[PDB]
Amino acid sequence: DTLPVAAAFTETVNAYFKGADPSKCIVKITGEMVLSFPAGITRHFANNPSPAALTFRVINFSRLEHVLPNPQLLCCDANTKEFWVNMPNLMTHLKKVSEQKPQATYYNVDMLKYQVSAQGIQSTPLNLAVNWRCEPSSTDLRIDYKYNTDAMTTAVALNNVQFLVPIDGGVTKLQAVLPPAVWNAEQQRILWKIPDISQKSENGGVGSLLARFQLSEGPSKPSPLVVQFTSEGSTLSGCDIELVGAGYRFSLIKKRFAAGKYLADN
Amino acid sequence: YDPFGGDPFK
Ligand SMILES: [Zn+2]
Ligand SMILES: [Zn+2]
Ligand SMILES: [Zn+2]
Ligand SMILES: [Zn+2]
Ligand SMILES: [Zn+2]
Ligand SMILES: [Zn+2]
Repeated sequence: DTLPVAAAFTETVNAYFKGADPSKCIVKITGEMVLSFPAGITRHFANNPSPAALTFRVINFSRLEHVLPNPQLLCCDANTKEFWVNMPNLMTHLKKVSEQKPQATYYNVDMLKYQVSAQGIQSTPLNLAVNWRCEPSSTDLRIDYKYNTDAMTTAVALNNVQFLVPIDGGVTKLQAVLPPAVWNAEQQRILWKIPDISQKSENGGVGSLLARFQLSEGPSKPSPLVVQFTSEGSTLSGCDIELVGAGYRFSLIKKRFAAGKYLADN
Repeated sequence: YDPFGGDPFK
């Protein structure tokens, strides 16, 4: 029989924006490549103590710096890299987890940890630019965002996007909010939630968040906007995976990315 | 964290 196997690329994009100046944008993208095996394998490997070699290739591998291969399972060319998995250590590992997690239907294993070479604001899926105008008893906030297709290999939506920003100065009331937000009085912060941002969004993916605050113990000190969002269907790196040799097929290759530490200063 | 958010095999 030929064994089903699964694969996931999961990337975190960290970004820091400074006012409206793109040159001052610091970006850092990291990722994990994970393989997954179905329970059956244990039995399967019991059948055969000399199984078919698990060998794969990463495509667009040159887009990665700082690559750490799983020390127990790997590592010992230009734009592709090939790997031969250590089968005795994998069989061992998978036996151990199966014995401790007997009701598990599948087992994930970390294969590769890496960085993705990122070139400034171009590598960033949600361009951001914040401006504060802080008056003694007043405060105006503006956030400008632009969905950026260039950052990702295939054009995919950004989901569950959150814009959180703390507001100093002793806020007493907010006016002129657009689109609607939520005020958290206890933490003294404002939160905008947008369910989806894509090319097929209300405005092409490009829009503004506005707010005005009245103060009693002003003026307020500008604070970092923190952003959250996830995404399924595409990498930032452009990596894919191929199986080389016989004995296994990919049942599924999951690609996805997410905001990690994603901020905007004044 | 599970990148498959469930069973990828069925
Ligand atoms: Zn079998
Ligand atoms: Zn090679
Ligand atoms: Zn182990
Ligand atoms: Zn992991
Ligand atoms: Zn690194
Ligand atoms: Zn949705």
